[PDB]
Amino acid sequence: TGGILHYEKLSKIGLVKGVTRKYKIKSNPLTKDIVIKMIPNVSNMSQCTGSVMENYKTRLNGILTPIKGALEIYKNNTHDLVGDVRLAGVIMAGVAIGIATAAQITAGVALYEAMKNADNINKLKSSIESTNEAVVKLQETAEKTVYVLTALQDYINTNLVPTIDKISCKQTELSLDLALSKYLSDLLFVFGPNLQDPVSNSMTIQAISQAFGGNYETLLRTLGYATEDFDDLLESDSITGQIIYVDLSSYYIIVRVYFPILTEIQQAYIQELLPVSFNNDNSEWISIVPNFILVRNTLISNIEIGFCLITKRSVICNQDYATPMTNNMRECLTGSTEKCPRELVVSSHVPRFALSNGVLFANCISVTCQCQTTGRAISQSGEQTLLMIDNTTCPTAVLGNVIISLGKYLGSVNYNSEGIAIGPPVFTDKVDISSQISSMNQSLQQSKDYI
Amino acid sequence: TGGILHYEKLSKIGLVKGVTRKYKIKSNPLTKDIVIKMIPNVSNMSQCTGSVMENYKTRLNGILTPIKGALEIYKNNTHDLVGDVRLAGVIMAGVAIGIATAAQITAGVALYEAMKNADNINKLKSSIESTNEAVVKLQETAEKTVYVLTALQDYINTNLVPTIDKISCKQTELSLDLALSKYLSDLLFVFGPNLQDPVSNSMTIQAISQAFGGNYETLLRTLGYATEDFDDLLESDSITGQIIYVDLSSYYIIVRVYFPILTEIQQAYIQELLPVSFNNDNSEWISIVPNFILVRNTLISNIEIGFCLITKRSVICNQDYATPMTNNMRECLTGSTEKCPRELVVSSHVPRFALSNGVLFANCISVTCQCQTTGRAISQSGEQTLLMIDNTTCPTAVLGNVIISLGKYLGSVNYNSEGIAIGPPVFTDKVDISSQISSMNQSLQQSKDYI
Amino acid sequence: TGGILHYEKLSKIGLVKGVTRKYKIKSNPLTKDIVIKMIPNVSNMSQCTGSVMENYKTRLNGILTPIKGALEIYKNNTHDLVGDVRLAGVIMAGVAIGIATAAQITAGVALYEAMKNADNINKLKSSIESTNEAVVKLQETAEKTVYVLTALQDYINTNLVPTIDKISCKQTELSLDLALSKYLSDLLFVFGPNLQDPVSNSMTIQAISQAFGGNYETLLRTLGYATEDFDDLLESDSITGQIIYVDLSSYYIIVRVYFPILTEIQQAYIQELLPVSFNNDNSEWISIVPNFILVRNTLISNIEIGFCLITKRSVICNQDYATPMTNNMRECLTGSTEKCPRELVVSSHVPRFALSNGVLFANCISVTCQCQTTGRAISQSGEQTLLMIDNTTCPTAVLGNVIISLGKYLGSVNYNSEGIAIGPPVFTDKVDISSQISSMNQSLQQSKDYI
Amino acid sequence: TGVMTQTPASVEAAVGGTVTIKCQASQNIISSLAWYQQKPGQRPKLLIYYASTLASGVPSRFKGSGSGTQFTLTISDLECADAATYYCQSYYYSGITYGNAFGGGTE
Ligand SMILES: *[C@@H]1O[C@H](CO)[C@@H](O[C@@H]2O[C@H](CO)[C@@H](O)[C@H](O)[C@H]2NC(C)=O)[C@H](O)[C@H]1NC(C)=O
Ligand SMILES: *[C@@H]1O[C@H](CO)[C@@H](O[C@@H]2O[C@H](CO)[C@@H](O)[C@H](O)[C@H]2NC(C)=O)[C@H](O)[C@H]1NC(C)=O
Ligand SMILES: *[C@@H]1O[C@H](CO)[C@@H](O[C@@H]2O[C@H](CO)[C@@H](O)[C@H](O)[C@H]2NC(C)=O)[C@H](O)[C@H]1NC(C)=O
Ligand SMILES: *[C@@H]1O[C@H](CO)[C@@H](O)[C@H](O)[C@H]1NC(C)=O
Ligand SMILES: *[C@@H]1O[C@H](CO)[C@@H](O)[C@H](O)[C@H]1NC(C)=O
Ligand SMILES: *[C@@H]1O[C@H](CO)[C@@H](O)[C@H](O)[C@H]1NC(C)=O
Ligand SMILES: *[C@@H]1O[C@H](CO)[C@@H](O)[C@H](O)[C@H]1NC(C)=O
Ligand SMILES: *[C@@H]1O[C@H](CO)[C@@H](O)[C@H](O)[C@H]1NC(C)=O
Ligand SMILES: *[C@@H]1O[C@H](CO)[C@@H](O)[C@H](O)[C@H]1NC(C)=O
Ligand SMILES: *[C@@H]1O[C@H](CO)[C@@H](O)[C@H](O)[C@H]1NC(C)=O
Ligand SMILES: *[C@@H]1O[C@H](CO)[C@@H](O)[C@H](O)[C@H]1NC(C)=O
Ligand SMILES: *[C@@H]1O[C@H](CO)[C@@H](O)[C@H](O)[C@H]1NC(C)=O
Repeated sequence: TGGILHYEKLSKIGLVKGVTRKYKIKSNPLTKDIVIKMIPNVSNMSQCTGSVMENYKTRLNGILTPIKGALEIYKNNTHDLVGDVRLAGVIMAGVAIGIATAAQITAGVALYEAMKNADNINKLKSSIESTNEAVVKLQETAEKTVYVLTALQDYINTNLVPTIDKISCKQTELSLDLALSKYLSDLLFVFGPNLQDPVSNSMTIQAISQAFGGNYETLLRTLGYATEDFDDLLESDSITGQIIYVDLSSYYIIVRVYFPILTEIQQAYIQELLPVSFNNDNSEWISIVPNFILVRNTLISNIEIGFCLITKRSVICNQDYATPMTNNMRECLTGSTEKCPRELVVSSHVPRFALSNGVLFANCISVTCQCQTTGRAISQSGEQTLLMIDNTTCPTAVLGNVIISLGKYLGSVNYNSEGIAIGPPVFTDKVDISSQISSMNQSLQQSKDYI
Repeated sequence: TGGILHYEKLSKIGLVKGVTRKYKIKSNPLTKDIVIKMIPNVSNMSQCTGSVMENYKTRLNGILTPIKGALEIYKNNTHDLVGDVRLAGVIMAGVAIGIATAAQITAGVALYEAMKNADNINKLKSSIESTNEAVVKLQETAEKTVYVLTALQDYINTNLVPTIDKISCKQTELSLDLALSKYLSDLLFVFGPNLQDPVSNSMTIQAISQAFGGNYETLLRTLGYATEDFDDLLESDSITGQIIYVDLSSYYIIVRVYFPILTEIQQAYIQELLPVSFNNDNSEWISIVPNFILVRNTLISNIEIGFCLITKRSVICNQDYATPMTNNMRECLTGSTEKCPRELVVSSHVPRFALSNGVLFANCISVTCQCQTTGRAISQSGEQTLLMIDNTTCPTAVLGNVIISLGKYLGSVNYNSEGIAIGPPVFTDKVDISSQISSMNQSLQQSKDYI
Repeated sequence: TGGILHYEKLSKIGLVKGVTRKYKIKSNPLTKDIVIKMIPNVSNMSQCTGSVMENYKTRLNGILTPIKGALEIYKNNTHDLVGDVRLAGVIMAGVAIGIATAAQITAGVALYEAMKNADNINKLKSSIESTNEAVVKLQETAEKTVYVLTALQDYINTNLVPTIDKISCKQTELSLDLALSKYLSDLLFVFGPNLQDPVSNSMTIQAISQAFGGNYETLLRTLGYATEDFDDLLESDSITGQIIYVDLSSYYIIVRVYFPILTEIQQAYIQELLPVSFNNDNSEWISIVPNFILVRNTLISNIEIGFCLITKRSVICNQDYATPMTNNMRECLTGSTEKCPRELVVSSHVPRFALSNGVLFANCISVTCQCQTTGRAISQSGEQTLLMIDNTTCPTAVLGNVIISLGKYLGSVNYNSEGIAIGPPVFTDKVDISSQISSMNQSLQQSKDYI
Repeated sequence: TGVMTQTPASVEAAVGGTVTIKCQASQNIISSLAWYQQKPGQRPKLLIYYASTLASGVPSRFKGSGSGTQFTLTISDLECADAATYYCQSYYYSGITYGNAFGGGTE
């Protein structure tokens, strides 16, 4: 990968070089459809249903109607003109849509492309209503085998029908109503008013699976998805689903699962820095610097790691989360250590040493550094910020109660003797940031008034 | 509603006008009480209870005693003097309370007002202990019918008593203990030490319902609440509950559900802006501007949307989340585009076009704009930031792989020819913000020292 | 504790003195090991297992192998040399580890110290596989009694084996597969790729217990932990666990529970301030000041309360969350009220009074203050920011619809007559902060160019 | 591995008496044992599964018992038609432990 971050000076200010990870972003989704029945089949226990199913149908219609209307806004205003060489796609009625983001319009296009297999699936509507199992497979001509997941059907089959003899009909009815109400309470967080834009393929499959009790493993394995990065795609929020049909009469929905593949971003890596407190002016400090730096084509940029999955080998993201970096931060990472700010360390617990390439970088003023080989203590003067400990100084070091053997440092032979220029101190607290801004306005105004 | 945001200039800097939503805030709550029994009735399986129920009682008392003491602090120090014309309410012992916020004192008043129906309900204490069903209705004189929800009672009735014949007594006892322990593990997140101030009606009913397994739908439908905005009130955290009584001997609690109604805030709307990247100086940029602006009585203010429910028609909030706006941001939204900052776009994925009133606003340098009607490409020069595409330029536009028909723009006829003044660039990263602040202090100090 | 915050001036700017809490931090953990079997024993229903168990074993091995490899990286590179007087611990191969933080190396040391009891437990491997109960106790020589929790074993024993007669073998097989898949869906959030560093004792026991369905109460009570601060330790994220062994052949893991004790930080308290809107220049304002201040050895510092548990008596944290404070904020808390910024109040709902030591501090311009004793209204002039109401002015005050009796104020007798200097106004919105920074750079640059 | 020590190899008992067969497993099989009847020149006939449960249509005089390592098979009110070779088999399947073997047999 190479070095463009001037890691020696950075190590002197408490930023120890960490692991270098690859950059992987989702792409090329594989689309599969699946039916989710939101109402269980209670035919085998119909005597104890009472009016519970009617109330549940009313409530579920109240929940489902807005989703159907939102999808219909694009379905009604998307027209497939007779294909020819002049046009290669379908037209969207911009005046009819009125206001829409780019992603919403692309999702409407995806909904159209779904409509074909959605119509094919809906030919089996009578069979979908007749299903009485949690997972069922539908075949008619060995074409696009339709899978159907039914909510609470396993509970009806394994917990209520078997105990129908053992408990009273009113008890069974109350238990059924309780099960449906709990299902609605858990499903509301995902499919209630919180779902504002159903015309979007950005919702994760884990959220989509709340209609099926959150058993997204069954949903994904039923469709037959299999990959080495199954868990990596799942945890990075890269496997998404889109509602493509809602049936208010039969109370079932069809979702389209978008299953992408991870692609290594060429000529790009993500370098991590391990923060370590360093001593300066009889005080402890921490460099306020990006702990994760994105380099692509030898271009330094910040990255919104929080939305990415970090593994030991690479950084997996469902989109490009690169952000710009101010020129002063880039100049400090470039090697101008006086450009990186620092912050006072007042907490009793903060990382005070780290290990990179078998070499230690310890604040031997805060911690007790001892050399197990020589049996004498390792002391650090006040003029030096950090201490580099390696095979030349100490083959076997003792930091607190950990005994670690070391390698050989590959930097300057006089690392502990050279020293560097410390940056400025800062305060990162929120109200403190507001206070600093305000005091700055007052100072600037006093200077302008003097001018 | 009218226009006071100068949307044309804003569109030129990548802020496209979005949907205009109403402002709705909760008010006028409807109060209903309900009993929640935290201990199930195991009389029908008493032989296999062992000592499990005693251990559970001890643990539940340990959990419940702090709540009872916190409520008693206000109950003991709230006195209802004999009503007359001189005083119309009850008196709070300020010296005895010592330190309290305004909301806490108002919640103490609400607790007093609850105490009447709480005493009425507690007359049925012997009946509450005798209940062996998950949901039960108590009637004695057709006055204030008391509803009682019992935790784990459905599990006792449908899963342990029916299988008592099939499995050993030790197996049943272990299963019961496991059920109680799981109930405690899930209930602790809401009713444990995390609940610091039980004298408050600010806790949502969804959190309150964790004592009843989180089945807030059953809790709400049992009391008989029904409204068009049931889901809107639920998802906006506007339906709240307050513990008004704790019984340590019988291990049940009484909660008062506050069910408000949404009220449209008159002469107020909330305008949304759709961010779109615009090109300037061979670079891509995004305006750092409030995406949601609150206007009330033609007064522009920021809003903390994050705590509100956004629907397609309106913005629903459980309080007024308006915040002040600096005068420079208000002047830019007013029409001084040089006052809105911008930020460099380095990510491969960022919105580069949007659709408002059937008219497109596309960065045709980043994306490929083609006119399906004329069959020729739509090109954008470097001097222009965005491109407005409408019926005069292109009846049917092609953005990437989406084909959208357009309307007619109602702004300046020479929109693409006029141009505007770009603001200043900024960097919004956290450590970058600290670095910018510090470099500012250094520059200001150098200038002051020169002075 | 004493007073060093100049609470009178602070009260005049809307910061009312609140509760004073102790400072408690975890320490001295008590280590106990426990086995968690991730695969249930299905021997009593083997006829209906089909190939479900093989698929589940494959998936669980795919999940578990990375954890085993990560632990082996430290296990293979940790050597226990023959103990003597020269060395008192074990050596870590720094070159072999390569890159590691201090916490990761200490966790590797803890893993070594676990390895002894881990080897003792693994002597009972054949017995662990044979367990068919949810919770089981293993004894062989009354030495280190091994406890074993098995996932889904209670479901196999109470819900599938009892109903094996009642439903078909295919129905039972589907129900078993569904149970295993739901267990994997819920377990993946904690033990999937999200768990990057298994060599760490920083993961809470509640997260660890997801392998046992999140029933951490059963896990903790089985090991026999008991303390007054059980709930306080639990909710403050102070009880942690560490995976110390993974068996890919038998599909079980051994975790080491770290159970600490809370220790009161001597000569340290945490003072809270209750924000109240105060009137100035025909406008409402809120002081932008730390609501929680940490004082230790009479040294004022900020604190990251968000990661701590706040109780009425004390503040409980799993580490020292102290942060530095800028000198201007410390000077304002010291008593220089012109150093604390303020922010405009535009929201209809904001705290406008508070109660401290039986004395009221009310914005009687925003709220209606009336004296129940004299029967006349309590008016506040425009020159005064807040109003102090006590026994000298009003024995029984009426704020809105709350009637509260008051004590006597112990500050200056002419509190309402003295007045103080208001600080500067600020804007705390994010995009507003960026705008303010940018306008500052422009002003500073214009001044420098004039120079 | 898994092995089954079945005793005795052969046994004599008069009509109307009771005979006891025993099967020993090298490992715990948790009540997952079956008992079969086989007459010469014929396919085996299932008698008992899960050590205690009697197969449908099997006379009640065949009684199985046991758990873990030790199991017994008792035939009361002996008839002439009961003369055959009797086998036991383990079908243990916890999920992670595999124990399958046939008994040596008892004539
Ligand atoms: C920084 O200080 C200046 C002081 O001049 C503020 O500028 C003006 O502030 C006065 C104060 O009442 C207003 O009346 C004016 O409208 C402001 N603008 C102009 C053009 O004079 C400025 O607002 C302060 N900014 C911050 C972020 O603190
Ligand atoms: C901005 O820079 C000034 C430089 O004068 C800082 O001011 C003082 O900083 C020195 C540095 O050691 C302290 O000793 C003084 O106590 C500070 N105050 C006074 C009144 O002289 C100032 O702290 C810096 N502020 C920020 C936010 O960076
Ligand atoms: C604040 O304004 C100054 C104006 O000089 C910015 O400084 C330089 O900005 C120009 C603008 O194109 C760059 O070409 C230079 O590279 C910058 N640095 C130097 C050393 O001249 C400065 O970047 C601005 N900073 C912020 C945070 O707004
Ligand atoms: C419904 O009941 C019939 C008869 O009892 C049974 O054959 C069938 O398997 C049952 N179906 C389900 C899904 O429980
Ligand atoms: C969409 O079209 C169908 C059929 O014409 C109609 O029933 C439905 O109401 C329409 N929806 C909208 C939102 O216009
Ligand atoms: C120090 O570490 C280097 C790096 O592996 C090694 O080559 C060298 O032999 C070591 N020297 C010692 C242990 O004296
Ligand atoms: C308790 O048992 C009796 C007798 O078996 C039965 O009549 C009653 O319905 C049972 N009650 C519950 C709540 O299970
Ligand atoms: C409240 O009063 C009751 C009855 O006098 C008493 O038992 C209880 O301890 C009191 N609680 C407090 C917090 O004073
Ligand atoms: C362009 O759109 C406007 C707005 O609806 C419409 O009135 C006009 O006829 C359109 N012109 C075309 C399509 O040529
Ligand atoms: C397994 O089945 C046997 C025989 O039916 C029974 O004795 C034993 O208790 C069962 N064990 C479990 C764990 O269900
Ligand atoms: C650790 O050592 C064992 C035994 O030598 C080996 O099987 C395993 O692959 C090693 N793991 C690593 C990560 O080196
Ligand atoms: C006011 O409160 C103080 C504090 O308790 C008390 O000592 C004094 O008697 C009170 N005066 C009244 C109520 O007149």
